[PDB]
Amino acid sequence: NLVSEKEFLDLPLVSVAEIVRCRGPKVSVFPFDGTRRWFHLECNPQYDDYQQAALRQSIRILKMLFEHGIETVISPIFSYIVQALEGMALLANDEEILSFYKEHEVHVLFYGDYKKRLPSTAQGAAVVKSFDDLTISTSSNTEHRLCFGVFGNDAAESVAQFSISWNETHGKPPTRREIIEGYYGEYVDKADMFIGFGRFSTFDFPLLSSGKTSLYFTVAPSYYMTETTLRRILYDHIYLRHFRPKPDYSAMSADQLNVLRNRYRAQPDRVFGVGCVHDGIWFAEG
Amino acid sequence: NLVSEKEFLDLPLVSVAEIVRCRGPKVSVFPFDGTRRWFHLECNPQYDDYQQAALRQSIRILKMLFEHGIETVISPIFSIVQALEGMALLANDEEILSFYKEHEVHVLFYGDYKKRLPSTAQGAAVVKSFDDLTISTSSNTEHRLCFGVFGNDAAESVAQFSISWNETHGKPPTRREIIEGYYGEYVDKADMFIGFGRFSTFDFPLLSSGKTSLYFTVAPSYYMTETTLRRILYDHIYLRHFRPKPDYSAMSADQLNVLRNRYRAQPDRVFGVGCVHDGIWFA
Ligand SMILES: [Mg+2]
Ligand SMILES: [Mg+2]
Ligand SMILES: [Mg+2]
Ligand SMILES: [Mg+2]
Repeated sequence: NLVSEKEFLDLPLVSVAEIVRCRGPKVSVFPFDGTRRWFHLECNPQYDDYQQAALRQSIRILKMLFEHGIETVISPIFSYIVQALEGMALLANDEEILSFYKEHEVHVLFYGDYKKRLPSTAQGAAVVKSFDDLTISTSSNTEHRLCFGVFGNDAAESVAQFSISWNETHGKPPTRREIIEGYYGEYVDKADMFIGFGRFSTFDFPLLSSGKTSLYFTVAPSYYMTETTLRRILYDHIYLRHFRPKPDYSAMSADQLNVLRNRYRAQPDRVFGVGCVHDGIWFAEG
Repeated sequence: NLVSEKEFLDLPLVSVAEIVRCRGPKVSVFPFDGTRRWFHLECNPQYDDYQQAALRQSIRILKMLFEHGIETVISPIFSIVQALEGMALLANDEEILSFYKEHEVHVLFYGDYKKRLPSTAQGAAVVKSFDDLTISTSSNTEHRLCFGVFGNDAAESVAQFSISWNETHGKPPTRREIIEGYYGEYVDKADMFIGFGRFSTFDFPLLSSGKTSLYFTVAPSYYMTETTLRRILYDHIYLRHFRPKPDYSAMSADQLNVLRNRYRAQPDRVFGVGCVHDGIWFA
């Protein structure tokens, strides 16, 4: 599929979705991060509704990922709380997002230790109940999958308990496939990519990470994400992360090898991830 | 406790090791990547031995990591006959053994090698070597070195371990018990992962966290210098958790238009999106 970045970017949406459904990413993890900084810069914190402002951008981006062919999107939403709980509730009660789930035929699942960790209060109990009801009401949807992580960072103990019960009722240990399904609600393949923000770090997609998960870190908060940016990330994943023919130094020009060698020996301390702080804000050097 | 990067780079090693032992990283993951590219560029493929050349560099780096104050280093080594020759050297080579002793390193192995390695003699040998090396260095307690062999996905390992554990205890194991079970000894979550080239991470199951500082060098692992390592540590220790934390709520209007234009002018700046030059991916 000999294609240039610019060309990929100029391609019509439905053509990108098609490529994506053939070459992946099939599963993308995308935590909406830096929302606080985003709000203060792109909104009016004096009057604007933080909750709704955020919700709107979440829908816009989730829509964009799905229209580009991505089957499953994993999104950690919670890794003060009254407003943290109100935001979660909006994900299962807001009419605009519910319309979005229906229109795009999205099956919404939740993962994490939220049944235990959420406050044992009226507000906490409602959120938990809202989650279960949403998974049930959107269960007829089969076009896309959306997994929201709430306390979904350390699955060890959850997998241990799930496994013990499983073996008890089946007489044998669950396969990796069954374990994934037990934790997320449905089988999901290993993440093909994770789109982070700022400081290089990833989180909350337990059991789904592999050496094959392409990692990206945006400079600007997640809500600045545009279609062009997503397509540049997609192009890198599809055409560059596993570029073929694979390198065969054994047959590279002596001149090309020399430049390469000089580059490494001159900048042996060039490391992406090493940043600098300006006014309290961390910036990746490059 | 207020040191610029330039100052940190000029500190005596002993002072750096004292800062690391106090502020971390305590657990560092560092797979030695791009060694074949490194071998082709820095050695004479015609006469230098790949295994030896690589082992020397591996020893050199581990030494650097441990002398800088890092307590535990997790190093994924594999995930074919020559692959075993390299493993063999880890628990047999005269100089690396002297290393484990000199720097008092306790060596452990993790992953599903006991069931994935070739069901042969040479393979059965490796397994025994691993078990013996862990025993022979069990008195050392200054540093820990965990070698990952087929240590990519612990899902089924944890399931079977938990089911057996419930049978031998009548209770499910705690996270701590699961970690001890997979790695042999309890190990804290990784504080940093030092990668290479295309941004990706791997082989340190159950120990990743949002607090794990991720880094990706441009050049193969073996080009690492003391300066490179210190720049990673500095960033991790002083910048990744810098304080005071941002207060946009009280920032200057001028500064807001700065961050604002930066983010609006360059909407698509994404570290990880690279380019391939002559078949080589560059960030
Ligand atoms: Mg992020
Ligand atoms: Mg980050
Ligand atoms: Mg690496
Ligand atoms: Mg890599």
